[PDB]
Amino acid sequence: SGAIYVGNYRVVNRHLATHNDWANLVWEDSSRDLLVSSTTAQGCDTIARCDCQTGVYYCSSRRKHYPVSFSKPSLIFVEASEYYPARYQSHLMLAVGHSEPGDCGGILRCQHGVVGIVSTGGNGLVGFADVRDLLWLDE
Ligand SMILES: Cn1ncc2ccc(CN3C[C@H](C(N)=O)CCC3=O)cc21
Ligand SMILES: [Zn+2]
Repeated sequence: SGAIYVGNYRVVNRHLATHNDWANLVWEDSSRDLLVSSTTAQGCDTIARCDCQTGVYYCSSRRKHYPVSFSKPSLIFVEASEYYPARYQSHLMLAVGHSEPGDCGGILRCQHGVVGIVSTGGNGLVGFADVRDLLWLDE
């Protein structure tokens, strides 16, 4: 689990969105595993606006943060789960590192701020849903 709080927005994995997230829906994209809902309180997370390929992510299944190199956001084939059939997930970045399904929502951050959240994995590769292109999160 995990979320990003910026301005009057909450960014979560679409497959983990609650009834309250769907009742206050701003934007969602099944192909990216992202959903953004509105909040009453102001969030103070900083979103990165960059092309970094190195950062640190939080892994809840290890209670640890790991430094990784990661690919640029791209269209990657993702195997079926209980939440989606097999499909291409867009704006996804991979890194060599540990993750389990319950790690979704862990934040990946670079020197400039929040880059994305854990969304996919397996075989020693962790995948992050990028949020750096969502320029509207900041206004
Ligand atoms: C984060 N992670 N680490 C290992 C692993 C193994 C399997 C999965 C399967 N999966 C992928 C889904 C998607 N984004 O298409 C989101 C929900 C989900 O359980 C995720 C995994
Ligand atoms: Zn950066």
